[PDB]
Amino acid sequence: DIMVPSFVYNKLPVIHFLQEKRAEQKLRRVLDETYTEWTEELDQAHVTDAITRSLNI
Amino acid sequence: YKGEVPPHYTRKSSATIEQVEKEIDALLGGAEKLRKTSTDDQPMDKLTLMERCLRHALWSYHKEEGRYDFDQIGRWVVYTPEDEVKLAQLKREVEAKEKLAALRKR
Amino acid sequence: VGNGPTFSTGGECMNTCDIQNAFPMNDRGVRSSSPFQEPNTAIYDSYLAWTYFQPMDVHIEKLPAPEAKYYQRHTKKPWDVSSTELT
Amino acid sequence: TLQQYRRASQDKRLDDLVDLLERFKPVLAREAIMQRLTIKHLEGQLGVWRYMD
Amino acid sequence: MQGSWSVLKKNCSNFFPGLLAFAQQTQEAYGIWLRIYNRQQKYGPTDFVEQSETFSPDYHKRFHSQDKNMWVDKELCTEVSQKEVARLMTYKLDMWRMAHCAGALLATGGYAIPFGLFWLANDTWVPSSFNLTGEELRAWREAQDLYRYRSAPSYLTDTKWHFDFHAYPWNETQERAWDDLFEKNDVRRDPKVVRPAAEMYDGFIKFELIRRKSLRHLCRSMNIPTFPMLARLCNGTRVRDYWNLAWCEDYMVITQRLHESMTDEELYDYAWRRYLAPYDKNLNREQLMERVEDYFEFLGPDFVAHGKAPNLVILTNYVLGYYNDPAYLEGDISELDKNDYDHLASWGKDAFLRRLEFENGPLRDQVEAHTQRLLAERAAIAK
Ligand SMILES: CCCCCCCCCCCCCCCCCC(=O)OC[C@H](COP(=O)([O-])OCC(O)COP(=O)([O-])OC[C@@H](COC(=O)CCCCCCCCCCCCCCCCC)OC(=O)CCCCCCCCCCCCCCCCC)OC(=O)CCCCCCCCCCCCCCCCC
Ligand SMILES: CCCCCCCCCCCCCCCCCC(=O)OC[C@H](COP(=O)([O-])OCC(O)COP(=O)([O-])OC[C@@H](COC(=O)CCCCCCCCCCCCCCCCC)OC(=O)CCCCCCCCCCCCCCCCC)OC(=O)CCCCCCCCCCCCCCCCC
Ligand SMILES: CCCCCCCCCCCCCCCCCC(=O)OC[C@H](COP(=O)([O-])OCC(O)COP(=O)([O-])OC[C@@H](COC(=O)CCCCCCCCCCCCCCCCC)OC(=O)CCCCCCCCCCCCCCCCC)OC(=O)CCCCCCCCCCCCCCCCC
Ligand SMILES: CCCCCCCCCCCCCCCCCC(=O)OC[C@H](COP(=O)([O-])OCC(O)COP(=O)([O-])OC[C@@H](COC(=O)CCCCCCCCCCCCCCCCC)OC(=O)CCCCCCCCCCCCCCCCC)OC(=O)CCCCCCCCCCCCCCCCC
Ligand SMILES: CCCCCCCCCCCCCCCCCC(=O)OC[C@H](COP(=O)([O-])OCC(O)COP(=O)([O-])OC[C@@H](COC(=O)CCCCCCCCCCCCCCCCC)OC(=O)CCCCCCCCCCCCCCCCC)OC(=O)CCCCCCCCCCCCCCCCC
Ligand SMILES: CCCCCCCCCCCCO[C@@H]1O[C@H](CO)[C@@H](O[C@H]2O[C@H](CO)[C@@H](O)[C@H](O)[C@H]2O)[C@H](O)[C@H]1O
Repeated sequence: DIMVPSFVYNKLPVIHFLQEKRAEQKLRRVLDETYTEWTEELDQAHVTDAITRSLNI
Repeated sequence: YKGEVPPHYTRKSSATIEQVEKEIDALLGGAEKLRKTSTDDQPMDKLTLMERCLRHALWSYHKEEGRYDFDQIGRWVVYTPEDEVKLAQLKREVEAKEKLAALRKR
Repeated sequence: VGNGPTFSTGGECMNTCDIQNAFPMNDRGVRSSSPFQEPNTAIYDSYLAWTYFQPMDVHIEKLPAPEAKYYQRHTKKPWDVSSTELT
Repeated sequence: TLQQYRRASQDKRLDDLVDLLERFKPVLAREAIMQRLTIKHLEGQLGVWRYMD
Repeated sequence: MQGSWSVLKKNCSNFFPGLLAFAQQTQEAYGIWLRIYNRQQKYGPTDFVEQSETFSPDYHKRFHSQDKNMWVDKELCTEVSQKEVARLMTYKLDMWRMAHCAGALLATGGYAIPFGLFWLANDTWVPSSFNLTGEELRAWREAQDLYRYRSAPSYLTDTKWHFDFHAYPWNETQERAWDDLFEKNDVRRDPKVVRPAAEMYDGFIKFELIRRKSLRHLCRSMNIPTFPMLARLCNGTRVRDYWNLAWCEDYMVITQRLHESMTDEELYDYAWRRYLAPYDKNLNREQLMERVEDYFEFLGPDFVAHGKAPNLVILTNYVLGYYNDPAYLEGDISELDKNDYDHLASWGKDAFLRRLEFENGPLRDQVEAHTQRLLAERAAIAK
């Protein structure tokens, strides 16, 4: 009725702070893993060159 | 050049891109009053981080699909000088193809 | 404003306690008496220094109510008794 | 042909975006809850039992 | 789970059939254990057979050592099948509880009868053989899962709090592993990220140095009876034997890929015996397979290569993390619009409260300025 309640009440602030920091860390890790992937596609000049060769030019 | 068509993938959930964009807009609209701007070098907020991640993914998907809206892509996807160079290279290519098609038609 | 109490301090000064970092600091440089943010926190100097927070009427931009799905967790167990019920 | 090639990756990206949205929503819910708790705390009408619950 | 009259009737009706089934299972499990023990004594390493002594560095108290006193029989499949091992493990649990009850009966003569009535009113400590139908078995499994939920969080908190209060990780990867190890079951933990915690805790505490209170909590979470607990080297031996059998079966399955061919119910039971899959979660085959693969990955390649599992304390914490449900939160957010100290409104504010409100209220700056100016004037006049 007296002791354990008081010590729990004393614990609350530090635990709240640490859990907030942990959530911020999770969000930071989520953001840090985001990279924009620039894809590379076959240049159409080679396609045009192959078209010309097929014409026997 | 590509090689083989990549192995088929089954979606875990069903949802359209338009629906996802609408949901994102709804989520970010309720926090507009709470959202506060700050200097670029200053630390970011939770709302700003969520907005950046969501918009980055959305616009990456759009650019892969074909909806080349450079105005928003340059904002929600550019974070590296290499990214800026790639965007500029892409921007020239799309405009060049559009001009070429128009004059080839004319 | 009401006369109600606030988060208990134990008669301690949070600017010098061993867990002071857990208490946010306001613009004036006075650490809060609680994990919450307090703008008008003060320190009084009796034989020992102690922190105080005076409740006041302040408006805060209230984020709209979320859905019950995203904050309710129905993991309750027969042995579980809530803090309100215990009180 | 290109669309067929860039299909599985697009579906995975869409699913990941949906999961990210569902992951972010609880954070906003917690933020709103903390806002309300702080509002009641500033009014001196917040009990520690309510805060813990 | 709390006792009830319906469960009492169920257990009373099935008491004698349950005893007969338990005796038959006892004969079968004695045969299986005879085979296993003969194989261990014949092909076991010298240290394992001779029971090498490992003493603590502080009080020189002997306890089982994971490396020496635990041995994985890679070639046990020739003599004993996986199903036989699972049967032996289940019978070991049931026999432990039955032995404790029988010891109580022998000790207290005929005065244990009302305590027996209490015992039969709850499925927590009755053998699985007392259930003769699917619904009864489901209720029994629910009771066991409830006990696991009741017990595991205390063990996890004990471990985490002790380590964090008395030590910190060395490097960032260890920090990430430690933080992600004790996440709630609602999120999926990556075994590769979490594995380094095993070595870190080996640096902190091994299975040979496990404290008696932590052991009691673990045994509670494993549905192992704890009264009379006695010295820590009895339930410790029980835990070692159970996990050695589990590791042998796991090696057999990994080598032979039995889990892929394993049926849904058998797969669920296999995960349950590893404390990975509660029955109340209604998991499907996909989730069970994911959890089992994560468990195998956590064991690591070294388990197959040499039969060496990671630190048993960390393994137990990792597996029991699936019973660490998120903290319950019930009630609409609108409840936050109420007030808690309305009953004090009639009392109002006294002189001291009015003074505090005046000094620290919105007029605080004006009061501070006036007070400081007055004090400065008085000091100047004094000088
Ligand atoms: C009539 C006189 C009465 C005297 C007073 C008694 C008062 C009560 C005290 C308790 C007495 C025992 C109660 C019955 C227990 C059941 C039998 C048993 O041991 O079960 C195995 C099991 C062994 O546990 P374990 O942790 O697995 O053992 C680890 C070993 O490494 C295991 O080794 P392993 O890994 O190699 O595996 C071996 C395993 C492999 O086998 C198997 O796997 C097959 C299964 C075998 C076991 C089956 C057990 C079945 C239990 C249920 C029985 C049915 C109950 C029905 C109830 C309802 C009835 C209507 O086989 C065994 O379990 C063998 C264990 C060794 C034998 C122990 C028995 C020794 C005493 C009997 C001989 C006495 C001779 C007297 C000669 C006199 C000369 C003058 O027993 C227990 O669960 C332990 C007992 C738990 C209660 C402890 C309570 C405190 C005890 C303090 C005693 C102090 C000394 C006495 C004075 C007290 C003063 C205060
Ligand atoms: C036919 C059947 C088949 C054959 C038989 C088979 C064998 C059967 C036997 C074996 C069975 C084993 C399994 C048993 C499981 C159930 C155990 C149990 O009791 O569970 C709690 C059980 C309920 O269990 P549950 O609801 O299922 O919940 C279980 C949960 O999992 C909760 O689980 P938990 O783990 O949280 O609960 C554990 C809890 C268990 O404890 C409890 O829960 C406490 C139970 C009692 C609570 C009483 C509260 C009410 C008090 C009322 C006071 C009087 C009121 C006014 C009356 C006015 C009347 C006119 O705590 C403990 O375990 C503590 C252990 C303490 C050990 C003590 C050792 C002392 C050693 C001494 C030192 C020695 C040192 C060495 C010295 C050496 C020197 C050389 O409690 C009850 O049912 C309460 C019964 C209350 C009866 C009425 C009050 C007492 C009446 C006394 C009448 C006296 C008449 C004569 C008077 C003469 C005057 C001259
Ligand atoms: C606000 C006021 C309210 C009222 C308050 C009332 C006043 C209280 C004031 C004082 C209170 C504190 C007293 C402390 C004393 C010192 C204790 C101490 O040093 O303990 C060290 C140490 C601590 O125990 P532990 O094993 O480390 O863990 C204890 C935890 O509680 C284990 O917890 P856990 O969570 O790890 O495990 C939970 C679960 C785990 O589940 C299991 O383990 C499965 C189920 C196991 C069933 C039991 C198996 C027993 C096996 C045999 C044990 C050895 C027997 C030795 C030979 C027999 C000696 C008599 O175990 C249970 O549920 C146990 C159920 C036991 C129910 C009985 C509790 C007592 C209720 C009263 C009944 C008797 C009333 C007599 C007086 C009235 C007569 C008219 O004790 C032991 O080593 C245990 C030795 C037990 C020996 C037998 C009992 C000897 C005492 C005399 C018995 C007389 C019987 C009379 C029958 C009727 C005659 C007419
Ligand atoms: C209602 C019933 C009432 C009953 C009352 C009787 C007492 C209670 C009965 C039993 C209660 C149940 C629980 C008992 C404790 C269980 C402990 C435990 O968990 O052990 C696990 C443990 C199993 O674990 P483990 O891994 O297999 O082996 C342990 C490891 O080695 C561990 O490795 P470690 O690294 O820890 O190695 C160290 C370990 C090594 O020790 C061991 O563990 C080995 C086993 C013990 C060996 C003990 C004998 C040593 C040699 C004695 C030589 C004496 C020569 C004298 C010559 C005289 C010539 C004139 O421990 C020691 O070094 C301790 C040595 C003993 C020191 C004794 C100091 C006494 C000082 C006396 C001061 C003065 C007294 C007053 C004045 C008297 C004179 C006027 O069990 C044992 O090893 C043996 C357990 C034996 C249990 C006690 C059996 C009781 C039998 C009672 C029969 C009589 C009944 C009378 C009834 C009367 C009417 C009611
Ligand atoms: C309602 C009330 C009614 C009246 C009640 C009257 C009460 C009388 C008050 C006086 C009693 C004082 C004794 C209290 C015992 C409880 C202490 C305790 O729980 O401490 C917790 C203590 C704290 O542990 P922790 O802090 O969690 O962890 C620290 C370590 O990590 C732990 O790690 P660890 O477990 O590895 O290390 C410990 C272990 C390490 O060592 C081992 O593992 C090796 C084991 C070696 C065993 C050697 C046995 C030698 C026996 C020789 C017999 C030869 C045969 C003789 C035959 C002819 C003569 C009969 O060594 C031991 O603990 C065993 C030491 C030797 C035990 C001897 C048997 C018990 C004697 C009790 C009576 C003492 C005199 C009383 C009168 C004077 C009082 C001032 O834990 C233990 O000690 C655990 C073991 C507890 C075993 C003793 C209790 C067994 C159950 C008793 C059954 C009989 C019940 C009779 C009921 C009577 C009712 C009237
Ligand atoms: C009241 C007491 C209750 C006791 C309950 C438990 C009883 C258990 C009995 C087990 C009997 C096992 O039987 C025993 O096994 C061992 C190990 O295979 C055999 O051991 C044999 O092979 C081993 C291994 O190569 C050799 O080290 C040993 O020299 C040789 O004898 C014994 O020859 C056999 O007799």
